[PDB]
Amino acid sequence: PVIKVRENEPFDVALRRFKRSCEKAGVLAEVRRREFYEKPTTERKRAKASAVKRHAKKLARENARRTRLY
Amino acid sequence: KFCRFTAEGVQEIDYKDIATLKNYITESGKIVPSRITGTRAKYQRQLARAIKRARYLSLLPYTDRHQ
Amino acid sequence: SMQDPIADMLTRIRNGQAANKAAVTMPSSKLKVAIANVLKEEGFIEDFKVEGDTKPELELTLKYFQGKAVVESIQRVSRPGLRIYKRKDELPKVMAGLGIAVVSTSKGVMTDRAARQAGLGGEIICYVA
Amino acid sequence: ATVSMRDMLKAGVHFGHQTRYWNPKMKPFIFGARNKVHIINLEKTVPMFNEALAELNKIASRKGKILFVGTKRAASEAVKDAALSCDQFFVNHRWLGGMLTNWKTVRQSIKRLKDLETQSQDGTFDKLTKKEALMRTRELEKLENSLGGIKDMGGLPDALFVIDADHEHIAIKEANNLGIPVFAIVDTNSDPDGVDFVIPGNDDAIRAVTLYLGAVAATVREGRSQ
Amino acid sequence: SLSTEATAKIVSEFGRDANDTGSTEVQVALLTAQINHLQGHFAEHKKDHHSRRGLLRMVSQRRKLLDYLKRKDVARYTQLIERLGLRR
Amino acid sequence: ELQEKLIAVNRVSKTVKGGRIFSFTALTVVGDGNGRVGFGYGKAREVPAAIQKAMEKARRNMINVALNNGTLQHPVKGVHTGSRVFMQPASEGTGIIAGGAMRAVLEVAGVHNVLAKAYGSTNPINVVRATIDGLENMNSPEMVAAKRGKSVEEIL
Amino acid sequence: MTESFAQLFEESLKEIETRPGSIVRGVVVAIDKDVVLVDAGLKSESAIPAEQFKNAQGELEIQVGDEVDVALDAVEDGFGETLLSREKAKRHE
RNA sequence: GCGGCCCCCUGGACGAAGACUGACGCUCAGGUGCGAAAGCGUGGGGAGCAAACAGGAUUAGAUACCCUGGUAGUCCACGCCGUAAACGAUGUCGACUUGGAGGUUGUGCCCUUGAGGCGUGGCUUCCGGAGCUAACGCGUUAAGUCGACCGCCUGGGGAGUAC
RNA sequence: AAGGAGGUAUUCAUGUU
Ligand SMILES: [Mg+2]
Ligand SMILES: [Mg+2]
Ligand SMILES: [Mg+2]
Ligand SMILES: [Mg+2]
Ligand SMILES: [Mg+2]
Ligand SMILES: [Mg+2]
Ligand SMILES: [Mg+2]
Ligand SMILES: [Mg+2]
Ligand SMILES: [Mg+2]
Ligand SMILES: [Mg+2]
Ligand SMILES: [Mg+2]
Ligand SMILES: [Mg+2]
Repeated sequence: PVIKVRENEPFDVALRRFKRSCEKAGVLAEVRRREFYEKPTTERKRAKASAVKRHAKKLARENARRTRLY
Repeated sequence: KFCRFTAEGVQEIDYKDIATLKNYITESGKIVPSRITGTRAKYQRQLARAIKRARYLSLLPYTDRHQ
Repeated sequence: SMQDPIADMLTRIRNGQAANKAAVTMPSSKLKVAIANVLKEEGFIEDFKVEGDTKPELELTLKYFQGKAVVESIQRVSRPGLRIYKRKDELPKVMAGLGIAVVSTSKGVMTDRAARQAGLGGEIICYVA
Repeated sequence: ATVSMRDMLKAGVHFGHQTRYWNPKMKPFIFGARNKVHIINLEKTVPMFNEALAELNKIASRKGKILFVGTKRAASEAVKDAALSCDQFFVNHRWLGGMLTNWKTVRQSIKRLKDLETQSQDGTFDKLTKKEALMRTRELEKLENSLGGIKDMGGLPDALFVIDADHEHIAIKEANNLGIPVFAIVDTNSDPDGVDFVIPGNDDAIRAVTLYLGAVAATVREGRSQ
Repeated sequence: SLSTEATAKIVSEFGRDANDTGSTEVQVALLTAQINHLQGHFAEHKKDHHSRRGLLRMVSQRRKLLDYLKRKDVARYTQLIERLGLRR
Repeated sequence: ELQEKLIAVNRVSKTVKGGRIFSFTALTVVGDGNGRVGFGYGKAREVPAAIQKAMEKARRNMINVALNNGTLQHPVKGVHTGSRVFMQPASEGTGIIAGGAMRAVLEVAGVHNVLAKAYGSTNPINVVRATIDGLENMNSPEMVAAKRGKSVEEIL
Repeated sequence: MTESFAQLFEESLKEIETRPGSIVRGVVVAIDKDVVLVDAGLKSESAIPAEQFKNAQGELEIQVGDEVDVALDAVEDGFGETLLSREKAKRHE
């Protein structure tokens, strides 16, 4: 994320652009993931668990529109 | 999202076309997910291969910072 | 691999009756047609026919009386892994006589009652109730 | 009295739900699919409807009580008018679980409603405080919405005419438990197993429910004329 | 695997027309050519266990075909295992 | 005219916050000694209330059995959960040679001669369900002939 | 003699067009405060919000029997209710 | 078990239409082979990581968790080893039995009107019906219904131990 | 870090930027 300062752009405005650019490239998430080694089994387990719960919540939501709560 | 390779009949993506490939890399230089671009999985694999071949021949940069 | 076409035909009848199908179809053979005739004459199936010249297909139209299927149970008795033969005195009585035991005697395939009257033993293909 | 394919087709009886919601048990009555929507085979509807009408007529002639059950927003007022105009009983609000199988407890509530209603006519809700005249009034309103169509039934009915077999599964199951035949308008997404006189056809259009109810009300009216 | 031209030559030699590809003789001949070819590969690639599993399937299939042929017509079998230079 | 029989009474517990709440369950069977038999399972805090609830529940939900002169039509098999139950028609005079729960249900349904044997879990609740299911899945020559489109003499 | 449902439906189908995106005549069957019940000859009578008819002048410019026109969304939508819309038909023409 | 890109050698799977062989099949004790990681032998190589170990803290104690280092090992070549929660805790082969939403890879047709519509194959994820399941569940990829053949089980501990 | 909104999420000309 290489942000060049634009003309007339105040520092706060440029800084917001730079922070969002980094958050878009996902630098901090990448660094946190590479702090410590995790076994391939741990990685696969975590990936599979997120998929299962994400799918379950989507299905739960898509059935919550069916019924009325009051 | 609509795939721009299925609608054009493209068989092979080609690594020598540095206009289409520039649309499919980000500013940092990484390949954009197919979930974002709406490309199909078959063309995604071809596209990733083409981008990697272009990087070797220095038609595309590996990252935004080595230059 | 298919190694008991008779059991396959019994299985198709059982599954078709359980799934309330009008008719079932299977590849044909003369032994299958013989068993089908015994069933039809005992009133367990409504009709049967064979269609096809080089690869005949045997079609059986199944019977339901009060919504329920007529064949309550049908089980292969002699099987390739264990053949069963019985002398004339030792013929079985399926459901105290209320069922039929398809017995392949030397004079053809018939019911247990017919073979017992004809004084024959033979192989026991199936029990039908 | 008598309906025909043109009348059913004008009211929209052939339309069903969309294909991905159907019941495989409902396949026989399905004509085809058009634009991802099932189409109901009116050649099955007409003889089934006429046969259900004949059985309903016979019950009405033998002085059987008919309970018109329909509670969807598309058939509440329709079922109320048909049962009033055919001299029979109805339920058009949320069916109380146990109306039939728990008739003893439901009957005590019926008695409470009658006493409350007579008290209102007499003027009893004047001696008590204003709050006790709104609480009891509110109690009467609730009891009317729930059991206002069967307050005079006095017993288990002899037939149910349920508009939506899908929505009113509880009522159909209680009927099957007790022994009461069910005449049900059944859509493509519904289960016809607990129904004794199935009538395939759209059950969500006001036009269609009015069609079924007018025919059924006329048959019961004529059978009681006898 | 075996090239298009190589298969065509073998089919002509062992089949009684250009369209006879299913004959036991032709099948054994095709299997034998491919088996003989792969020997050089597995001489250089002793650690290619995955490809070697494919090769063992071929060897196994040739034995089954030869057993059938020997039981079905012994004279064709002797002629074939002599032309193809195969023991037993 | 309905003979009734209580087969088993059993004390259960619920273990509420304050301690154990003991209640009673009663298994009963009623029958007219001529082919109709039903079972009822009632729970309560006292034994009389439990048996009363069970008897009432059993008088309802009765079914009809096709009995042959105080005996079965043919050998039957009944299975419910982990209970298998074999029953066989016997000759007049043998008596009812059956197990523990099977004895009560057969006596009240009017079977005077039977050879019965339970294979598997002999839990009275499941045994009663299995024997009643077997008695219900038993057909007579009349209905078998009607089903097959024959006469009874044709079926013999 | 009877025009079997096959031929009868074969006529009906070209008489009322069911395309997800085609405007069709719709007769208002009932006016309500915030909803309007229209019928286009489909699986159900759609409940359109009334503000497409109480116009920018705040006037419910229509009433019962008005052959309005509305956009077809689906002959059945999840809960057996045809989905229609008036401002869609508005915006198209 | 396999993850940059390129080349060379090589195995299997699937689809379309057609031709050919003519039961040549399925299963398989014994046997043979493959088989994570750790480990072993011989020689390499060694950036990072890291048993053992050394030190610093924590603690009533701390032969641990935490910190700073750090050797074998992890990498290569050639041999051993033969084992894992080697798991879908579900042997292989075949047939039959209501449905729905998807993924992935072929193919046919229709107006491709513009990513459309309509079919038909392979593999695969999730719901689910009847039926099966002590129950959980399972469900056309069964744990329904059947057939062929092989492997195993017979209370818990002693013990997967002794000989 | 905290809250709000939209979705299971984008088509949303390119250009400009
Ligand atoms: Mg036991
Ligand atoms: Mg072995
Ligand atoms: Mg190792
Ligand atoms: Mg070493
Ligand atoms: Mg070394
Ligand atoms: Mg350390
Ligand atoms: Mg082991
Ligand atoms: Mg593993
Ligand atoms: Mg696993
Ligand atoms: Mg194991
Ligand atoms: Mg499931
Ligand atoms: Mg040992």
